[PDB]
Amino acid sequence: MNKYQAVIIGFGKAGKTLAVTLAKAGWRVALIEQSNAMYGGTSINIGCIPTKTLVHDAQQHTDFVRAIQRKNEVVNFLRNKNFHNLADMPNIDVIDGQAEFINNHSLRVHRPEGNLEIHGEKIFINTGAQTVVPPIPGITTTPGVYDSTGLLNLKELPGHLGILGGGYIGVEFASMFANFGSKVTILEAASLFLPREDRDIADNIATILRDQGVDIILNAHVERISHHENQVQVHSEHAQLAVDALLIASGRQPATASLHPENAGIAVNERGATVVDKRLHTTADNIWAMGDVTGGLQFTYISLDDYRIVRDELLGEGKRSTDDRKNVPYSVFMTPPLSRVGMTEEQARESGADIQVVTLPVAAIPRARVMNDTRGVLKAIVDNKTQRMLGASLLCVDSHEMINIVKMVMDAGLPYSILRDQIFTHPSMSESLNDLFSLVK
Amino acid sequence: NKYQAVIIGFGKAGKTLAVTLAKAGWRVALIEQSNAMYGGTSINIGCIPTKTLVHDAQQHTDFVRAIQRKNEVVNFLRNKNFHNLADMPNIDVIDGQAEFINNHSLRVHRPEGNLEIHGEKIFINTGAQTVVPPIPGITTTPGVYDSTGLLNLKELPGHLGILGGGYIGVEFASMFANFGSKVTILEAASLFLPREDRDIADNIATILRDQGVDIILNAHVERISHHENQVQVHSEHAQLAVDALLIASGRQPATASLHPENAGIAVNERGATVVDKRLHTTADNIWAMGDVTGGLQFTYISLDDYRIVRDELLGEGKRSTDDRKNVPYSVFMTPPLSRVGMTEEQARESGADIQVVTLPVAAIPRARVMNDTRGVLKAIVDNKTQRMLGASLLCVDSHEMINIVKMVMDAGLPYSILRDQIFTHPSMSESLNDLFSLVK
Ligand SMILES: Cc1cc2nc3c(=O)[nH]c(=O)nc-3n(C[C@H](O)[C@H](O)[C@H](O)COP(=O)(O)OP(=O)(O)OC[C@H]3O[C@@H](n4cnc5c(N)ncnc54)[C@H](O)[C@@H]3O)c2cc1C
Ligand SMILES: Cc1cc2nc3c(=O)[nH]c(=O)nc-3n(C[C@H](O)[C@H](O)[C@H](O)COP(=O)(O)OP(=O)(O)OC[C@H]3O[C@@H](n4cnc5c(N)ncnc54)[C@H](O)[C@@H]3O)c2cc1C
Ligand SMILES: [Cl-]
Ligand SMILES: [Cu+2]
Ligand SMILES: [Cu+2]
Ligand SMILES: [Cu+2]
Ligand SMILES: [Cu+2]
Ligand SMILES: [Cu+2]
Ligand SMILES: [Cu+2]
Ligand SMILES: [Cu+2]
Ligand SMILES: [Cu+2]
Ligand SMILES: [Cu+2]
Ligand SMILES: [Cu+2]
Ligand SMILES: [Cu+2]
Ligand SMILES: [Cu+2]
Ligand SMILES: [Cu+2]
Ligand SMILES: [Cu+2]
Ligand SMILES: [Cu+2]
Ligand SMILES: [Cu+2]
Ligand SMILES: [Cu+2]
Ligand SMILES: [Cu+2]
Ligand SMILES: [Cu+2]
Ligand SMILES: [Cu+2]
Ligand SMILES: [Cu+2]
Ligand SMILES: [Cu+2]
Ligand SMILES: [Cu+2]
Ligand SMILES: [Cu+2]
Ligand SMILES: [Cu+2]
Ligand SMILES: [Cu+2]
Ligand SMILES: [Cu+2]
Repeated sequence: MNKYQAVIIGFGKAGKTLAVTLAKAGWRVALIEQSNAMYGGTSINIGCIPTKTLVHDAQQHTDFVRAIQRKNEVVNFLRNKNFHNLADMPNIDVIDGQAEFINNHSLRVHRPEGNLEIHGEKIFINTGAQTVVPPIPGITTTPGVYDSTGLLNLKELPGHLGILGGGYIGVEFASMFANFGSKVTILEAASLFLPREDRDIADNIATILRDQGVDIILNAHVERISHHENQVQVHSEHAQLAVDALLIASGRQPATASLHPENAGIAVNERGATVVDKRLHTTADNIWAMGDVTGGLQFTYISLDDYRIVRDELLGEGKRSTDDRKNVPYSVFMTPPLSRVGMTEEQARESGADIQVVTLPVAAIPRARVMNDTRGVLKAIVDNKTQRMLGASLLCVDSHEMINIVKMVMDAGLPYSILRDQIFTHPSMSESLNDLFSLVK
Repeated sequence: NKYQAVIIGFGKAGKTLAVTLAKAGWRVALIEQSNAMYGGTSINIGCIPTKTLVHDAQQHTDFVRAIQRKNEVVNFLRNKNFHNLADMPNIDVIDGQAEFINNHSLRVHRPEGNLEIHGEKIFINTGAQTVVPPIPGITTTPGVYDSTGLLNLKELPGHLGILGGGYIGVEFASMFANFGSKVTILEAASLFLPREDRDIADNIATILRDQGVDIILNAHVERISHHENQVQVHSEHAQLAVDALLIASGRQPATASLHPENAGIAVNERGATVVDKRLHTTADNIWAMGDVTGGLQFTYISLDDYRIVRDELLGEGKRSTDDRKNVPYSVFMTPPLSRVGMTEEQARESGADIQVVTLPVAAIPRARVMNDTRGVLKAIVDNKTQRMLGASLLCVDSHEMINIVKMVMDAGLPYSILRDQIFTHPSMSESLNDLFSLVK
């Protein structure tokens, strides 16, 4: 329509949160989304919410197609709620269409009927990531291969599942589909399995997946993909494997090519990420970038923290930055889920500091036996001089909530004794930390 | 023999104290009453067997299969707790019912041989016992059990009757309702969960009533009898018939068979041993940890009782029960209600300027992932201090989020720390980002 004070390109976590925050503050906000099936962002329709809903159903060995529609019931519900939480505000114009830069102030919104041109004093890039297609001849043509999004729309369960890549998201589908009763083949082009984790953990994670029917093929370079008999045929040299479905889990790159950021002076790196400082500023004046287009850690909470820094600049209270980020936690959602904070044993032993590595098997946690899943391990690293914890690797059920307890103490600089001498709930898995830091000597 | 330390009972504090004193070089001797009580009340009757059944109920698993899986996890952990005690050569876990004859010695009435043990320091850990109100017929009526008997039932009852709206009665009411059995709670009070917020108890009630649980307040239970295949609870001008009856009347400390006057410990009213801050006994070299203190009946409190005694015997200085601040608790219904600190009425009565924030669980996306959007989130912030005085977490995995809440109040940090904290996603703990964003 007219000029906007705030224009945000994309319905991601940071964008939709900044939208109401500025609309509540009185700004004339306009959010542009390129697909009417992704209101709410990648987390709700593609990534976190749909996959985690399928995993939980797979934990109970639920029928696959019955669980897929239960995923559609939650996503279609939360997509409409996230759209109406913006559209029902008079200060917000949820414009549909694909945005493209012309100026540092003007944009072109592509819609099939006709284009629009939107102006903004402060524009905010938040377009997320896109699937990385490896340069393997035959993926774009073979009808049986799938992306992460394309896999979450299968009509029924495939018997044999091939995964391209040994990344974190790939292992999530490897454990999810195995729990659905399906032979999963993982294919990573690396010598070690999960090279960014301790081999103690990487081994233990691999034995869990092996017993549920997931074989791990390492240092594999596939050369061509085709369909020869109603099955996706992946063809390596002197090694050929057929699957009823193939999933690409080779990573996600920042989606900026279709945005053409060079016109607004916005610079990008080789992967396509918009260059950004500590205050979420790009090369262009009065234009920000939040989310996976930063090229940083692709987590929903990392994107929401980007909103925190942006909000603390436009609405006052001083200014914060990405430099405030330390001991960032993450978790990979298999069963049992692996949650991680701080450093690894290999990082601590290399540093040279006097450390003490404590290990507690999950089978020694009575609550883990209450939940009928005693698999996993618990490992933590303690600095012997400062008494603080440098890291942890919690491989157990409900590790995604215990990880935030150890993460809180590490940022508070408190010693390991805090978690050891702490009154927890019973029976629980937070109290598992009571026994883990008792092994310290 | 001549033992430097003697612990009466296999409870959580004495189980850990015996293995701790062993690693220090003490001659420890733990006396245990029953053969089926290794590891204590928690392993065999308490938290572990009950919430093992609660996990299986939310899946609506066949009832007789859940009892079997319980009977095999209570068997594993019982064997272990004996192993960790017998693996230490310094410990001699003696079986028998111990009895006090004087300060420095004990007699255990055991069939193998009645035998007298002297100890340098005696640590009472006999736990608690379920006492039952003197209702006529509760003596000898078929189909009437307490928490222990109800755990070993053959097949699921058609209609279960609960005498008591207490926390342990609500756990069994939710657990048995999820198995397909109609539950009837008979509460003698005008209130449902009187120690709870008016906000919280109504949600718990609606959640229970939606699963076919009838919370009958002001229940006049006069006599109990048995007639025609069923237990009949005589009432006011009528009587109601249930297939099985659970007693949820609270547990009294187990200080009776000890005959503890011979040692000289002053027993209070309710039978609990009188105890100071360092858990000291009126006898100079006796101690009492666990439920015999008369305090909160939690397994995690007994472990803290252990830490207090360990800090006294081998620890530097002394640490007291006055350090215990913001003790949390969780009722393991579905969804579990976990709570720390004060409620809205306790905060309003204290005379502080408070603000109440409430986030329904339907707004937590992780609740949809777990297929349980029931419950409510509630916390109270003090405007004078910007701190949190209490939180009511009625949701799935609430027994794990409340520990994050308690540690912030323990270290005593402002509410803005949980509001701006980077939590994992998707998870339940991250709703604290949204809960404390409602504070103005
Ligand atoms: C399979 C999978 C699983 C994941 N699991 C987890 C997990 O368990 N935990 C976790 O923390 N994170 C997880 N993530 C990551 C998480 O989904 C994202 O990193 C997070 O949502 C960040 O999104 P964003 O804020 O960058 O915006 P996004 O939601 O990623 O995207 C912004 C929006 O911009 C739109 N857009 C793109 N290009 C244009 C254009 N040219 N014009 C207009 N609009 C455009 C997109 O359509 C999108 O709606 C997962 C991701 C995937 C793919
Ligand atoms: C149904 C139920 C559910 C519960 N749920 C929870 C929960 O969710 N969370 C929680 O925190 N707590 C819970 N509790 C409470 C918890 O089980 C106990 O309060 C806790 O274990 C107390 O431990 P303790 O240190 O007092 O030792 P106890 O375990 O109570 O010690 C008792 C032991 O002493 C022995 N003994 C007694 N008298 C003698 C004697 N004269 N000679 C020798 N040995 C003797 C007994 O045989 C027994 O082995 C629950 C309790 C029950 C009954
Ligand atoms: Cl990855
Ligand atoms: Cu979200
Ligand atoms: Cu299984
Ligand atoms: Cu609508
Ligand atoms: Cu300008
Ligand atoms: Cu091709
Ligand atoms: Cu096959
Ligand atoms: Cu090649
Ligand atoms: Cu074909
Ligand atoms: Cu060759
Ligand atoms: Cu283009
Ligand atoms: Cu700048
Ligand atoms: Cu870090
Ligand atoms: Cu489970
Ligand atoms: Cu235990
Ligand atoms: Cu249900
Ligand atoms: Cu052993
Ligand atoms: Cu003496
Ligand atoms: Cu006798
Ligand atoms: Cu003698
Ligand atoms: Cu009936
Ligand atoms: Cu009356
Ligand atoms: Cu009759
Ligand atoms: Cu009358
Ligand atoms: Cu009558
Ligand atoms: Cu006697
Ligand atoms: Cu003293
Ligand atoms: Cu579930």
